[PDB]
Amino acid sequence: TSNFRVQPTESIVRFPNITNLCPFDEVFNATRFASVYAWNRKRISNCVAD
Amino acid sequence: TNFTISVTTEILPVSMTKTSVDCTMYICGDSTECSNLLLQYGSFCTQLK
Repeated sequence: TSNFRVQPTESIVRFPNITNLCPFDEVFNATRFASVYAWNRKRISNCVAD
Repeated sequence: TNFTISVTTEILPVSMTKTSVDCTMYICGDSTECSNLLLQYGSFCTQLK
């Protein structure tokens, strides 16, 4: 007739324990931006983006 | 004036393993939406079964 399956009960999230916030203020609320020929590159790592 | 009795071996296949293929599990498991689109796609699964 058909095929039976076992439904899951709950969901488990196993994200790493990261507490520091990402410095989005210096990339979105900066005083000035660069040009298209001299575009800046900012590396964002090891933080939490809300 | 004489003879030589010899025994020969012949091998002939008869059958093989009976394989049944599941429809939903092989294509996309633990996915209700994929099963919904799959049923919409048509009735290929009944013909294959």
